Amino acid sequence: SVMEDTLLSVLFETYNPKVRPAQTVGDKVTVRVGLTLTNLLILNEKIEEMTTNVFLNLAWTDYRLQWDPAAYEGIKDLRIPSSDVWQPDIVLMNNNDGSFEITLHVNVLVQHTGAVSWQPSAIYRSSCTIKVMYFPFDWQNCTMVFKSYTYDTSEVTLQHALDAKGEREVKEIVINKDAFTENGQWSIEHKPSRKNWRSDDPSYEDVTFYLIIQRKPLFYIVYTIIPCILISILAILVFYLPPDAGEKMSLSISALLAVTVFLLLLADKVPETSLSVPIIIRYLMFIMILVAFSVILSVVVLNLHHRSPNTHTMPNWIRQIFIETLPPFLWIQRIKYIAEQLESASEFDDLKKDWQYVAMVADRLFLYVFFVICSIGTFSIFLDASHNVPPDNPFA
Amino acid sequence: VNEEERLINDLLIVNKYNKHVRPVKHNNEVVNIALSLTLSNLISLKETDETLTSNVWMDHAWYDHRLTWNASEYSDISILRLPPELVWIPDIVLQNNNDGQYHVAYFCNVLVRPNGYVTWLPPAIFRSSCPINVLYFPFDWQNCSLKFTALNYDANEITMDLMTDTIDGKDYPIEWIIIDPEAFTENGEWEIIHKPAKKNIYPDKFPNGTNYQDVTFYLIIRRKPLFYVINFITPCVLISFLASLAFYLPAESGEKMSTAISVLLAQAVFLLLTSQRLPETALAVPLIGKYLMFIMSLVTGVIVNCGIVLNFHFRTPSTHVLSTRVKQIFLEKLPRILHMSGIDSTNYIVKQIKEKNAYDEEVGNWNLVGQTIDRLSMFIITPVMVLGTIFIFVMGNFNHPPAKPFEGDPFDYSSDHPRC
Amino acid sequence: SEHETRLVANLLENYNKVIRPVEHHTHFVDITVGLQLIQLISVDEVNQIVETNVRLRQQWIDVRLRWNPADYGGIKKIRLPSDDVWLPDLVLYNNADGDFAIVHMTKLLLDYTGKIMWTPPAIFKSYCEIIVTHFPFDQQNCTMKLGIWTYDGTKVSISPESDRPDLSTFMESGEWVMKDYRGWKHWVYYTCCPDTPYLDITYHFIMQRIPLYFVVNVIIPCLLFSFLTGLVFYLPTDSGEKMTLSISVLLSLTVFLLVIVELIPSTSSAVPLIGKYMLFTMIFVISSIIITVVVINTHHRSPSTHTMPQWVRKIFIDTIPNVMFFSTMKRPDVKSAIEGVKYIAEHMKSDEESSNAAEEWKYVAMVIDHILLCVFMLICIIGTVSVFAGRLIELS
Amino acid sequence: SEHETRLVANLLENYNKVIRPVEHHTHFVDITVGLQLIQLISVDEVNQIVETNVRLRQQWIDVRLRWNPADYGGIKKIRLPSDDVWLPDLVLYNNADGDFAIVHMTKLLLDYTGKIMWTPPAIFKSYCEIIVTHFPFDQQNCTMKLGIWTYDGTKVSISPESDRPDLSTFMESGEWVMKDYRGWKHWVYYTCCPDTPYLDITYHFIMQRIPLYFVVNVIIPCLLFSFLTGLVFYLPTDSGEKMTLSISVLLSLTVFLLVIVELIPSTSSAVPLIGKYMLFTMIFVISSIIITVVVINTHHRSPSTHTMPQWVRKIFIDTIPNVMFFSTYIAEHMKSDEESSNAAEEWKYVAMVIDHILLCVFMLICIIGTVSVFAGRLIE
Amino acid sequence: NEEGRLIEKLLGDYDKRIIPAKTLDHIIDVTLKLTLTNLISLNEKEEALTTNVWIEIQWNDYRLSWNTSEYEGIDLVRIPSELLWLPDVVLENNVDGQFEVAYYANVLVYNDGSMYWLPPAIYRSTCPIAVTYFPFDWQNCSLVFRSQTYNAHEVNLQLSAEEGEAVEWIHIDPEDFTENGEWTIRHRPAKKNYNWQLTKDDTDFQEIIFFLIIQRKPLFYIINIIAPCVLISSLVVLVYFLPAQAGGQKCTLSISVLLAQTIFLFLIAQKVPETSLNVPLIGKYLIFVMFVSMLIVMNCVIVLNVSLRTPNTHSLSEKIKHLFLGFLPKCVEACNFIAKSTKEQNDSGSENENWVLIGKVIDKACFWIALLLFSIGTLAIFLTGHFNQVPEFPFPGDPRKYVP
Repeated sequence: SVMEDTLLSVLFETYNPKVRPAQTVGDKVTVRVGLTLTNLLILNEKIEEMTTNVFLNLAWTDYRLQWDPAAYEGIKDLRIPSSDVWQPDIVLMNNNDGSFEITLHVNVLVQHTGAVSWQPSAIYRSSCTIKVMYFPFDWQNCTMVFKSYTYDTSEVTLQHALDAKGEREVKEIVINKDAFTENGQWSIEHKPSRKNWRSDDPSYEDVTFYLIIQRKPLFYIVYTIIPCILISILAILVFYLPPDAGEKMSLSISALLAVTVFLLLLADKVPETSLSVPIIIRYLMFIMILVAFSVILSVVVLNLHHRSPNTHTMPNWIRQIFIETLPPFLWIQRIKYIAEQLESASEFDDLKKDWQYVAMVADRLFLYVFFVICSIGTFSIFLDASHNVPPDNPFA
Repeated sequence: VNEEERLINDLLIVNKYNKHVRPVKHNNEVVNIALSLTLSNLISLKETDETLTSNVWMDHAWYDHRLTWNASEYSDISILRLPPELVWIPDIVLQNNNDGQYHVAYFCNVLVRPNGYVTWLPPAIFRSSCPINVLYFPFDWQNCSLKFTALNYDANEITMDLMTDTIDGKDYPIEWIIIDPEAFTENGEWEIIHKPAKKNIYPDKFPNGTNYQDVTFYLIIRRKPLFYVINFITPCVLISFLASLAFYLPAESGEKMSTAISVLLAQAVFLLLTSQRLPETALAVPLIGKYLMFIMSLVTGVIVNCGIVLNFHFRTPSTHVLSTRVKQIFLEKLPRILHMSGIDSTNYIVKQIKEKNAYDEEVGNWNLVGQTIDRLSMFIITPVMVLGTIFIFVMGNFNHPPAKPFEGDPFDYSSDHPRC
Repeated sequence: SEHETRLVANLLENYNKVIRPVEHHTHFVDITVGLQLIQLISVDEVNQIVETNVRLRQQWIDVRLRWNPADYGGIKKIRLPSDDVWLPDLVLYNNADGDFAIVHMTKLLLDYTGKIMWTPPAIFKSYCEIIVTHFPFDQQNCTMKLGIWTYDGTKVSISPESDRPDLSTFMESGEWVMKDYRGWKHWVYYTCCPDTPYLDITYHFIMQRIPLYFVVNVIIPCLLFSFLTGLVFYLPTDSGEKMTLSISVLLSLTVFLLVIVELIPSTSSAVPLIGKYMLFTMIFVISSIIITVVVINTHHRSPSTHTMPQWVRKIFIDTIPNVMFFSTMKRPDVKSAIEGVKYIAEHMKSDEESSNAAEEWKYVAMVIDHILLCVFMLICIIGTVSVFAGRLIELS
Repeated sequence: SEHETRLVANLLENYNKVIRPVEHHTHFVDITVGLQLIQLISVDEVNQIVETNVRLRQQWIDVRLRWNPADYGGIKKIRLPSDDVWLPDLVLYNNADGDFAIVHMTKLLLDYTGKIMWTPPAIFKSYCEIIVTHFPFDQQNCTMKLGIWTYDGTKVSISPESDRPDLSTFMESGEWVMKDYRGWKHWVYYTCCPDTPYLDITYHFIMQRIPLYFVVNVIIPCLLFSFLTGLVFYLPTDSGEKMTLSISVLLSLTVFLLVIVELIPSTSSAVPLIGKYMLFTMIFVISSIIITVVVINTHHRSPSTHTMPQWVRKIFIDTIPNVMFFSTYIAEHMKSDEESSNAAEEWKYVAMVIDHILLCVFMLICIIGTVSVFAGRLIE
Repeated sequence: NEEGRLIEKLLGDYDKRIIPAKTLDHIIDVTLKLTLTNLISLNEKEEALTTNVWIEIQWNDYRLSWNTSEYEGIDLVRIPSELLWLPDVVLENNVDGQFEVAYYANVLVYNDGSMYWLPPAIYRSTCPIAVTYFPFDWQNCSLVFRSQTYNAHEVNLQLSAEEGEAVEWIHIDPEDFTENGEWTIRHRPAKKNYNWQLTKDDTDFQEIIFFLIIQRKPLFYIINIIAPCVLISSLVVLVYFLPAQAGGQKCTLSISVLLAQTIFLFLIAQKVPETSLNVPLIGKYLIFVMFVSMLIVMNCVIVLNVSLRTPNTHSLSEKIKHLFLGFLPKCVEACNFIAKSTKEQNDSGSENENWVLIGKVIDKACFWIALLLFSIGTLAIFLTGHFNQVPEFPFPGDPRKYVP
C-alpha cells in the first residue's frame, strides 16, 4: 500500500470541490493567472476572430490541501485530477466561439503548503476587432480577457503569474523559447498583460493579455500590388500607341478586364467590415478609375484623329491652343480637271492631318498627365501604407 | 465458471486498485512509458490551413506492479484484457494540434501480462499544425512533426521513451514511424520518405515540469507534382511561349497587341487559379508564384516593346523625321548582324505623284525600322524567356529532401538498419 | 471554508432537482428574465439566421435553499453548480441550427433568502425573417422568442427584467448598428383552456446595415461599367474598335457578375436593390451593343445599293445638326491614248460621287451617334438616381 | 411489465460486462458479423475517402444471459441497452476521419437462450485507394475491413453472416452503380505467435461511376473548343480577325480550365482521362495559334525583300491545287507596282493553299484525337 | 409541494429500460404528429434537407398513474425525459449520424398514465434531387420516422387524431411561420407505410412518412444567371448585320459572346447538383447556346471566306452566281498601258463585288435561320421549366387532398 493512496484518502475525506477555500468568512482567494502562447494558429479576419494554442497558468492556495511530508515518505508534492479539486473557472470572456472553459484539464500540482498550480492547455477562439483600414499593411491589436466567470472581486483576487524565480512578477505572455511555432503571416511585437477593472462596476477585476501582431504583406504584394503596377504601366502605355494602329481600345479595355479579374481574386480575402475601406481596395479602385479615364481619353483621342473637314470644322480656340501653345512645351514641333481634283484632295488631306496632329498633341499631353497622376497616387498610397507601424509603447 | 472475473475482482476490487495513483512502489521512483506510432494512412496535408490530418495507432507500454498475478494459480491465464476506465493509463497528449483533440479516438482495452507488463494500442485521428515551406511549390517537400508530451506528470515521475524491439540477441530502439508495407495505401500527391522518431530533452528547463521531455515523430513528405505539372505548369509555359511569338506577327495585320494582351489576361487567370491554392505566408514567395511574376513582367515588357514597334511603324514625314544616325545604324548594322533578308495640269499631277512616292518611300523606311527593331527584340526576349522558365523549373525539380533526415546525424533512421 | 462545506452538504441533503421550487403546487414560480447582448456574431440572409452572443439573467426564489446566516458563521452568498438545483427550461422558440436551451450550465449565486440569480451564456442562432429588398441599404428587424417550454402561466411565470435588453457591454458590430431594441411579454390564451395563460418574451432589435463595404465593392464598379457603356458612341465607326470596346466592357461586366454572385447573399424572396441595379446595367450594355451594331450597319450602308431616303436626309442633315450648338458638326493607238485619260477622268468622277454618297451615310451615322451618346449618358444618370433614391431619401 | 422488470433485475444482478461471455477462458465466443449498406453518402477522390451509411449486425451468444421463459410468464425476447452487456470491439481498420468503432450504442435483442443480435447504425469513412485513370469512365473497387481490435482468434471468432453484404434496403446512389459486392474472411498468422490466428472480414464493393455529369460539364465544352480551334484556317487572312479568333478560343479554354480545376479531383496518383484530353486540347490550340502566326507572316511577305524559293512555288502551286477541286514615269511606276502586287498575290496564294492543307489536317487530327483518347475505355 | 412525494412514489420502482406492457402480447400505441417550424435549407450539393420540427409523441405508460384524490388534485406532472422510458422514435433517413431529438424536453404525464412528449429537433434528412428541371424544379422528399429498437409486435406507430380524424399532414402553423425564401411548400401529406418484404418481427416493418413537396423560387437564378445569359446569347444574331469588310469584327463579337458563355458555364457549374442521373435544364440551355454560338462562329467564318474571294484565289463559276442571284426574293503607248491597268483593276473590283453580294445574301438567309432557331430553342427550353408544376394531388392515385 503506497502511502500516496493513504494521503489522498486523508485529504479528500470531507473535501468538497464545490466551495472556494476561505479559512475565515469574508476571505478572498488570491489567484495568479498567466499565459503561455505555444502557437498563434490563425487570425481569421472574415469572421474577426483569432485561434491560439495557449497554456493557462493558474496558481492559488487551498488551505485544505495541507499535510506534513515527514509523516509520509517525503511526499512534498502531489498530482491530483483537476475535477477532484476546487478551481476558479478562469475563462476567456471575449471568445468568438461558444466555448469558455479549457480543453485539456491536465492534472493539478499541489504542494504540502497548499500551493495549487495548474497548467491546462486550450485552443481559444477569441473575438478580435479587426482595424481594417491599412489591410494588408496593417498591425492588429488582439486581446484575450481572462477572469472567473462566477467569482467576483469580493471572492477572488487576480494577480500576474510569478516567474520561475518567485521574486519577480511577469507582466507579459510567456513565450516558450522552444516548442513554439512562429506564425508565417503575423509577427509579434508586444505581448503585455494588465489587470483592467472598470470604474462603473467595482467587482470587475480581470486580466487581459494583448497581442500586437504586424502582418507580413508579401503574399498580397506579389499577388495584387505587382499586377496592378503592370496594369498601370499598360494604361500609361495606351497613350503612346498610334491611333492608326487600331489597338488603343484593345489594350485599355483589356487592362480594365484584367483589373476586374484581380478584383475577383481579391473578393475572397478582404475583410467584410464596413467601418473603413482597406488600403488595398482603395488602390484597386484608384487603378480601376485610372484605367477608366485612360479608356475615356483614348476614345477622345480616337475621335479627334478621325475628325474630318466634311464632318467637323476646327474651332478657333482649339486651332490656337493645341497648335501654338502645347507643342512648344511638349517637344513635338511636327486631263483637264485631274489637277484641280488632286489639289482639292491635297487641301482636304492637309486639314485632316491638322486634325490628326491635334490628336497626337492631345495624346502626348494625356500621356504625361496620366504618368504624373499615377506616379503621385501610387507613391502616396505606398507611403501611407509604409508609415503604418505599431506603436513602440503597447499601452499595457 | 470463467476465471477472468475472479482474477479481475482480485486485482481491482480486493486489492484496492487506485486508478489515479501512479503505479510505483515509492513516490521517489519513476515509471517508464515506452511508446511508438504506426501510421495507418496519411489522410491529408491541407496547406491552406497548414493542417496535417493523419490516422495513427499509438502503442504505449509500461509496468503496473499492481496488475500482477500468479498465472499458475488462476487456471493458467496468460493474457488479460481491461478497459482503460479501470486501470491507470499515461495520458500522452499530442501537444501541437490546431484542432482541440489532444487525445486518442477509441480508448481500446489494454492487455496485461502476469508479470505486470501492460500494453495499449488505441487508434487516433490527429490534425496537427505544421508550417508549410512553400519556397519550391509545387516541387516541394514538407517536414511535419507530431509532438507528444506527458502533461499530467513531470520527468521526475514518468519518463517517456522510444519503444525498443528485441532483434535477434540485443534490443534495438524503434526510432521510426513503423508502417505496414502490405496494408498501407500510398497517399495521393504525398509520399513519405524518411519518417524518423526521436525523444528530446530540453536541459534549459527543469525535470520537475511538464516541458522537460517530448517524443517527436517527424514526417518528411515529398509532394507529387503531376497534377500541377499537368494543369497549372504546362499550359502557363505554353501561353508564355505563345506570347513570345507576338514579334513574328507583321505590323500590317492589326493583332500584334491583341495576342500579347490576351496572353496577359490568360496569365492573370492562371494567377487567380494559383492564388487560391497556397497559404498567405511571407517566408518566401513560392516557386510558381515567382515564376508567374517573372513571366507576367516579361509579357508586360513584350507589350511595351510591341507598342514601341507599332509607334515606330506609323511614324510619318508629316509628323516625324528619321534622323541620319537612326536609319543609318538600324538599316546598316541590324539586318547584317541578324542575317535578315493644259500642260500645267500634267506638271502638277507628275509633281504630286513624285511627292507621294517620296512619302511612301519614307513610310517604307519607317516600316523597315519597325521590322528590324521587332526582330532585335525577339532575339533578345525569346531566349531570355526560354532560359528563365527552364532554369526556374529545373531548379524546382532538383529540390529533394536530404539523404539524412536530420542535419548532423548520420544514422539515416530506417527500419532496415536499427542501432544499438 | 468548513462553514460553506457544512452549508452545502446541509442544503442538498433532501433536495430534488426534478420538483418545481414552490411552497404549494397551486402557486407559481416567478422567474424574472433579462437578456444582455454581448456581440452580434453574424447575420446570414441566405438561410435567414441571426447568430448572437447573449447572456441570460434568470432570477427566482427557491424556498428550499433558505438558511440562517448567523448559524453558519455569517455566510450571505454561495455559488452552486446549476446541475444541482432546479432550473427553468427556457427555450428559444425560433431556434435554427442552434441549441434550443442553455447548455453551458455555469454556476449560480444563491443568497441566504433562497434567491437564485443565474447568468448563463449562450449563442442564439435565431430564425428571423430577412427582408432583402433595399439591400444593401436595408433595415432588418430580428427577434428572439424565449419561452418556458414544458410549463405555463400559473405554473411557471416568466417576467422581463427590464423594458429593454441590456446593451451596456455590447461590442460594436462593425457591420450593423442597433437603432432600437425592445422586449415584450405576451400572454396567449387558447380556446380549449380559457383560464390558462401561456407566457413568452420576445426581444426584437432593429439593425441598420452599414453599406460602405457593399457600395465600394459592388456599386462603384457597376457605376464605372454603366458610365463606360455610353462612351462607345463617341468612338468613330472608322476605327474597328467599337465592337471590341462594347463586347469587352460586356466581358468585364460578366466577370464582375461572377464577383457579385460571390459577394451578395443568394436569396429568392425578393430582388435586391443591388440586383436590380446589376440587371439594369446588364440590359444597358446589351442595348448599347444593339444600337452600336445598328449604327455600324448604317455607317457601311452601301450608297449604290441603298438609295438615300428623303425623310432621313431632312431629319439628320439640317434639322438635328443645327440643334446641337455645343458640338463641332459641319453645317488607232494615237486616239486611244487620249481616250484612256478621259476614261480615268470619268472613273475618278464616278468614284468621287460614290464617296460623297458614302460620306453622307457616314454623316448620318455620326449624327445619330451623337444623339444616342447624349441620351445614353442621360438615361444612365437618371436610372442610377431612380434606383438609388428610394432609400437614400428615406434614410435622410 | 413486472415479469420483464424482475427478469432484467435478475439478469444483471451479478453480470460483469468486462468479462468475455464464455464459460471457460480457453474457449472463444463465436460472433457472426453481417453488414447492410443503407446508402453510399459520398466518395472523395482527393482524400480517397468513401463515406457510407451502414448498419452492422453482430450475432453472438452470452451464456450468462440465459433464462427460463416459463419462469417469467412466457417472456421470450427482451431489449437491453448495449452499454449494459459485453460488446465486441469491432473496428474499421480502413477508418479515415471517422469513428473507428460503433458509437451510437443502440439497444439489442436478447433471446431466452442468450442469442444476442445487435444491429447498430454507423457512418464508415473508409480509406480505399482511388484508381483515377479512366476518369470519369472509371470503376472503383473499394473495401472496408472490420475486425476485433483487442482480442483475436481463440478469444473471439468473427465469421461473415453471408458471402455478400445486404443490399436490400440500399437507396440508389444516383452517382455510382454497384456492379458487384462481396465479403471475405481472412486468417493471418504471424511467425512470432503461430497458434493465434488473427481474423478479419473485408467487404468490397465495385462502384461504376455514372459519367453523364462530368461528360456534359467537361467533355462537351472541350469538344466545342477542339472543334473551333481547327476552324480558324477556313477564315481568310485578309480579315484581321484570325488571331483574335484563335486567341479568344485560347482564353475561353483557359477559363474552362479554371472550370475543370474547380470540378475535377485534385489528385496526383495518375493523370485523369479528361485531364489528358484537356491537355490534348491545349496543345491543339497552341499549335493552331503558332501555325496561324506562321500563315499570317507568309501572307504579309513583302516581295521586295523576299524572293520566293523556287521549290516552294513549284511544289505548292503545281501539286496541291491539282489535288483540290474548289480553289483556283507614271507608266513605269504603275508597272513596278503591278509586278510587286503580282508577286505578293503569289505569296497570298501560297498562304491560302497551306491554310487549306492545315485546315484539312487539323480537322482530321481533331477527329482522331477525340476518338483515340476516349474509345479505349468506351469499349465495354 | 405534493409533486415531490408524487414523483418520489412514481419513480421509486420505475425501470426506464422496460417497455410498458400490462401483459404479454400487448402492443402499445405510439401516436406521432410533426410540426414544421422553419424549413431551414435544402442543400442540393449534398442532397440534404435541414428542417426544424417539433415532434409530438403520445403514448401510454401504465406504470406512471396515480389516484388524484389522494393527492391535492394534481393530475399533470412534468418529468424530465432522461428518467422515463421512451419509444425511441428516430429519423431513419438522416444523412449524418443524428437520429434522436435535439432537446429532450420534459414529458407531461397525466392522471391516466398518458404521455405527451414534445421534443424539438433539427433534422438533416436525405433528399434525392430531381435535377431534370433545375432550377424550375420541385422536390419531393420525406422524413421517415421509425422505432429504432422495437418492432411491430411491441409498439404501434400511427398518426395522431385531434378531433376524431387523423392528422395526415405536417401542420405548418399559418401565423408563426416565415417562408424559407427559396422554397414554397405546396403539399405536406403524411402516411403510415409498410415494407411488406420484411416480417412484422423486424423493426423496419412499419414507419411514418411525412412528405414535403416544395417548389423552388427561381427568382435568384432568373435574375442573376438566366436573364443575363439569355441577354448575352441574344447578341449572336447581331453578327449578321456587321459588315464583312475586315473591320466589322464579326468573329470578334461571336467568339467573345462564346467566352462570356464559358464564364456563365463556370458560374452555373459552381451551383449545380452533381447527381448525374439527368442533365439540368439550365445545363441543357447552356449546352444549346454554346452549340448555336459555335454554329454562329462557323457561319461567320464561312461568310467572311465567301465575301473575301478574288479571281486569282477563288474562281467564280456561273452556277453559284446564278443560284445566289436568282434565289433572293426575300508616250502614246504609255497612256494605253495606264488605261489598260485602270480597266483591269476596275474589272477585279467588279468581280469582287459579286462575292460581296453573295456574302450579303448568305448573311440575310442565315440570319433568319439562326434567329428562328435560337428563339425557338430558348422559348421551348425556358417554357418547359415554367410548365413543370407540382401535381395538384399529393399522391397521384389518391383523390384525397391531405389538407386540414
